[PDB]
Amino acid sequence: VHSYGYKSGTRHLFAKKFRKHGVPSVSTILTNIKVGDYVDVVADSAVREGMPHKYYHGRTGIVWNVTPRGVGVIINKPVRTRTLRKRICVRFEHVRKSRCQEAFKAKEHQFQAYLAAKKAGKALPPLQKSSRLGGIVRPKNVEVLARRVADYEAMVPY
Amino acid sequence: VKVKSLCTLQIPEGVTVDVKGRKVTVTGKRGTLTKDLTHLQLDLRVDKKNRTFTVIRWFGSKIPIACLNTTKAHVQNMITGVTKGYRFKVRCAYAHFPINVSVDGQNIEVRNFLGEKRVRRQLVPNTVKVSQTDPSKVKDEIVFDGNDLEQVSREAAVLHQMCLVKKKDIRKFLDGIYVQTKTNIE
Amino acid sequence: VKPHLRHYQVVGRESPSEKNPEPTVYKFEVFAPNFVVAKSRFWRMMRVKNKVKATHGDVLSCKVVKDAKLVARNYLVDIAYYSQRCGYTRMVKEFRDVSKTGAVSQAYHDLASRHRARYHNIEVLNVKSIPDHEVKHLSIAQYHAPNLSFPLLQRRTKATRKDRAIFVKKNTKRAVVA
RNA sequence: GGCCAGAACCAGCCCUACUGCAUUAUCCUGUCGGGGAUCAAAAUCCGGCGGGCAACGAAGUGCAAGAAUCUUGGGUCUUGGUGAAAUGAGCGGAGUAUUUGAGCUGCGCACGGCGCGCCGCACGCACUGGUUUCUUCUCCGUGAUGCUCCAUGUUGGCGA
RNA sequence: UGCAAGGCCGGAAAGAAAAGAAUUAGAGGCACCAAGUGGGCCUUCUUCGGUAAGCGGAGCAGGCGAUGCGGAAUGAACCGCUUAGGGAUAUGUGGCGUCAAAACUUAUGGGCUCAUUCUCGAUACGUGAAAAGGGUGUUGGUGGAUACAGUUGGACCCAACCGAAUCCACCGGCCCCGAAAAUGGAUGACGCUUAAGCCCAAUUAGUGAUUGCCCAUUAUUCCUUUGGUAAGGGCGGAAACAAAUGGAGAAAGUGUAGCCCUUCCGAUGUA
RNA sequence: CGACGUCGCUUUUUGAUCCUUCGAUGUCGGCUCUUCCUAACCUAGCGCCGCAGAAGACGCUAAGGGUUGGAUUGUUCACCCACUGACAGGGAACGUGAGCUGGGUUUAGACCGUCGUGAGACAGGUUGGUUUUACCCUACUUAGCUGGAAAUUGCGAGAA
Ligand SMILES: CC(=O)O[C@@H]1[C@@H](O)CN[C@@H]1Cc1ccc(OCC(=O)N[C@@H](CCCCN)C(=O)O)cc1
Ligand SMILES: [K+]
Ligand SMILES: [K+]
Ligand SMILES: [K+]
Ligand SMILES: [K+]
Ligand SMILES: [K+]
Ligand SMILES: [K+]
Ligand SMILES: [K+]
Ligand SMILES: [K+]
Ligand SMILES: [K+]
Ligand SMILES: [K+]
Ligand SMILES: [K+]
Ligand SMILES: [K+]
Ligand SMILES: [K+]
Ligand SMILES: [Mg+2]
Ligand SMILES: [Mg+2]
Ligand SMILES: [Mg+2]
Ligand SMILES: [Mg+2]
Ligand SMILES: [Mg+2]
Ligand SMILES: [Mg+2]
Ligand SMILES: [Mg+2]
Ligand SMILES: [Mg+2]
Ligand SMILES: [Mg+2]
Ligand SMILES: [Mg+2]
Ligand SMILES: [Mg+2]
Ligand SMILES: [Mg+2]
Ligand SMILES: [Mg+2]
Ligand SMILES: [Mg+2]
Ligand SMILES: [Mg+2]
Ligand SMILES: [Mg+2]
Ligand SMILES: [Mg+2]
Ligand SMILES: [Mg+2]
Ligand SMILES: [Mg+2]
Ligand SMILES: [Mg+2]
Ligand SMILES: [Mg+2]
Ligand SMILES: [Mg+2]
Ligand SMILES: [Mg+2]
Ligand SMILES: [Mg+2]
Ligand SMILES: [Mg+2]
Ligand SMILES: [Mg+2]
Ligand SMILES: [Mg+2]
Ligand code: NA
Ligand code: NA
Ligand code: NA
Ligand code: NA
Ligand code: NA
Ligand code: NA
Ligand code: NA
Ligand code: NA
Ligand code: NA
Ligand code: NA
Repeated sequence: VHSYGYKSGTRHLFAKKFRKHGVPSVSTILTNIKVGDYVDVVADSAVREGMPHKYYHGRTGIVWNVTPRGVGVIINKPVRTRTLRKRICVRFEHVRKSRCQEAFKAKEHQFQAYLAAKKAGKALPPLQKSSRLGGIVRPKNVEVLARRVADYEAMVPY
Repeated sequence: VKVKSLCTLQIPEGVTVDVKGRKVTVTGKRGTLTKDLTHLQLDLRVDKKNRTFTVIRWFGSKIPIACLNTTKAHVQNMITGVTKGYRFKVRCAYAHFPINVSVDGQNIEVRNFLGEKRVRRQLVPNTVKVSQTDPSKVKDEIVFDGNDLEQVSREAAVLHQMCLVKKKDIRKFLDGIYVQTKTNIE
Repeated sequence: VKPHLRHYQVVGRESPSEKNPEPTVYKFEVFAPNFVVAKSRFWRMMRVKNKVKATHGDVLSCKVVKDAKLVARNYLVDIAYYSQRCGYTRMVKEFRDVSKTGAVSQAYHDLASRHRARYHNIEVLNVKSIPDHEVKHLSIAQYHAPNLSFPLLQRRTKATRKDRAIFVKKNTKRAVVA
């Protein structure tokens, strides 16, 4: 019956998308991974060397170790009553730089830019107003919402 | 429901119709008749000046409305009972064995029906007059006379039901005492 | 008794956005026990007709429409109901009532008793007061008679609650136990 | 009397009475035209036009904050008391006023027709604006030199 | 002077703005040493084998086991609610004809139903009793056709008298037939049919507004007990005061008749 | 009456399961005796027929009454002989073993055939093989004594 190997139950998981097959591109090779970076572990099915286990597909963690052809990632791993910090050894082709902190980094750089403009006599952008407030609505087009006999005839097939 | 449904009947010159709590009495010549209709729950009225009998059903569905044309037929039947009477002529039909019917006073005895040795006896109520016609005029005829249609029949029916062929083909063996003419006395 | 349904006019639209800076405003007619059910029925029509969700729209008004003065009238109610066996069944029925809400409340009790239809399976299409000469049903047209009268028969007249008794003398009004 | 019962009052709770603001128009009227049915009408019904409050015991519509003190509600055998510190708009002293709402209004600004400044403004915001026509009571006050518990009514019945 | 890494020295810090722009009965982490378990079972949804099973096997989650209480007559598991021991007031599920508390059989609400020997119906779970098929039983829809019509009567397969509404197909609601088992028996029993049945809808009823009523080990509140991951105050005897004729106490405290007082929260449970 | 399809009912058959019982619920049949069911064989009524009569087929209401004697077999079944109006089908712990019987099943002795090297095994055949207890409580059957309407009491008072 069902067996438990390294690649068991990975028929659709370790498969390339339709018309998106092929070995990884040049921009993957030129991407710089550093220790301390957040990375997504997504197995490339065309490489089949340094591949992560099926659990770590879709998991993201920080890089703890960089090696000539490989990357070390620390991944959380809920085991019974606690989560373990697991260090997986994969090739560089199975990791992507993570945009998980992109919105937070953009928020930090907005604050410094706002601070600089505020300290030195500059025009800050106007504050956004809530859309949930009230007001007077002047409707250009007003229609009658009602059920018609045509609605019931339409829904009958054949 | 229908708010008001009614039936109208015309009363002839010599007959009087009285209603009192759904109890109808019809008195013409040759007798008087009574009907207890307290099971019907209708509004019966008599207009003496215009000589008309009306029955009304207020706020009725189909079932109570069917009972006002039944009432109109019943009261009509008493009108033609105490004006003209009811006469039922009943004939005995046989293939081989003559059916000997003997009518005494209010008593009917039937013998030799299909050769049987059992005598069938029927006692006619005093409100129905039973007679045997002259065999010279017409052969094997018995006549029931009375004012009540429901009573003149049910004597002709009881006579018919007692001469029923048993354990034989009924399509063959057509012997019996069947009612032929339903007419009036006058 | 006063009707259990109220005449509501719910007015609403989809919230203005970049795709729809000036959305269409829709006026909806519903007969509901309260305005919370009225708004629920308004957003059910908006979703299944105009593809607008209650979470992406706003309500401009949910007021009650005032009844006309009480006059004995004939009301044409265009109504529909859903059953699993037959699907959608749309009927036009005539009612004798004094108000639009009373006629529609009567039509809801009528569809419940005769067709076992509940409120949320029923859709009212139109209610209007029609003249006597446009009435098709004989059961409604029998009340147009210029001189219409009838006796009150088979009536169970209960006593005033204060004056009701348990045991009463047979042919008197005296109360033995009360 | 440490027993039984009834009424008084206190404090706290728990119930009821007493209601204002907004809303209406698919509405209310009158009149013309149609349409309707009658013995003849009227009405139900559809249109144009003129006015509008179906009117606060109008509406079964949204929200209600109304000091049970004025203006002696009820219950507490569902609490504890009889003033052994009563913190009260309720106790005690003063005073006959202030202010907070409703009317009515000033200027400016917001807001709404129409357009780059005229009209309106239901009466919003600031002057905690102006008037006082009516509607309200407002102002002071008692530490524990009590660490803790217990101990203070009235009227009968029963108990000499 | 670039990249990588370990630091050092400074800077800035809405301590995270505004756009719907979180919330928390949110003290985080770390050990040590031990017990009972290691037959389970049942449900809403997903689900495999089997004709199925009160059958065997799984997924997420609740529950019973381990737990009564209030309800569905009865029932380990359904429904309500979960449990210190007492009161009052409100509820929940379920009810308001009697049994049996509540509509002493409520309304100044609307429809439908008649069921002759397992005797209509009033069974959520509970299939914890029913199908295909049928009904000119009644009362509602939809689409057509006819209308001096349809039906009688006279004349001869066909139109004239007659004087009004008829009939064709198809869908529902309730009721009926389908509908046969062994002790006498079961809407719980009686009984109920201007229901005390079914669907819908109210709360003293077109009058003037938005809480009819009855039942909990639940909710609110009051009294008392008990234990806190409990929170605080007092504890240097203020002064004065014999009997015959205001009193007593006041412990620096885990646990006592608890040092005393105030306050808040929890309280069931098999192994 | 009813192919191809299709919808059901029953629990008098087998299967499936493994809920109760392994400090024990006596395990087949027959005899005996009672009772219940109806899917009705005869008996009472009645429809319908390819219903002339006679005999019969199909169906309805109805379980009040009845439903035998034997050869072979432990047999339930099966089969035949005979009578009859008819010799229907079933349940009650596959009703009924402190009611019987013990033919069968079902130990220990022994024979056979097949199987096994063997001891031994065979829903294969054969022959022989302990059937215990009521005096208890109910239930039934008869047989006695005897109070009691506030069903013992209240004095609590109702006349077919
Ligand atoms: C009092 C008591 O124990 O009754 C228990 C309760 O659980 C209920 N029934 C149990 C007794 C019982 C009765 C009949 C049985 O059927 C016969 C059978 O199959 N085998 C026989 C043959 C044994 C000898 C072979 N060497 C047998 O075992 O008796 C089976 C078991
Ligand atoms: K005294
Ligand atoms: K299972
Ligand atoms: K209570
Ligand atoms: K009713
Ligand atoms: K059917
Ligand atoms: K029908
Ligand atoms: K304590
Ligand atoms: K045994
Ligand atoms: K024998
Ligand atoms: K017979
Ligand atoms: K047994
Ligand atoms: K035996
Ligand atoms: K043997
Ligand atoms: Mg898959
Ligand atoms: Mg994939
Ligand atoms: Mg014959
Ligand atoms: Mg008025
Ligand atoms: Mg004062
Ligand atoms: Mg174990
Ligand atoms: Mg219970
Ligand atoms: Mg009662
Ligand atoms: Mg039940
Ligand atoms: Mg019964
Ligand atoms: Mg019950
Ligand atoms: Mg405990
Ligand atoms: Mg077949
Ligand atoms: Mg099992
Ligand atoms: Mg034993
Ligand atoms: Mg035992
Ligand atoms: Mg036994
Ligand atoms: Mg039968
Ligand atoms: Mg019989
Ligand atoms: Mg018998
Ligand atoms: Mg013998
Ligand atoms: Mg059996
Ligand atoms: Mg025995
Ligand atoms: Mg024995
Ligand atoms: Mg033997
Ligand atoms: Mg041997
Ligand atoms: Mg021997
Ligand atoms: Na009537
Ligand atoms: Na069960
Ligand atoms: Na429980
Ligand atoms: Na101590
Ligand atoms: Na406590
Ligand atoms: Na079985
Ligand atoms: Na078993
Ligand atoms: Na033997
Ligand atoms: Na033997
Ligand atoms: Na004995």
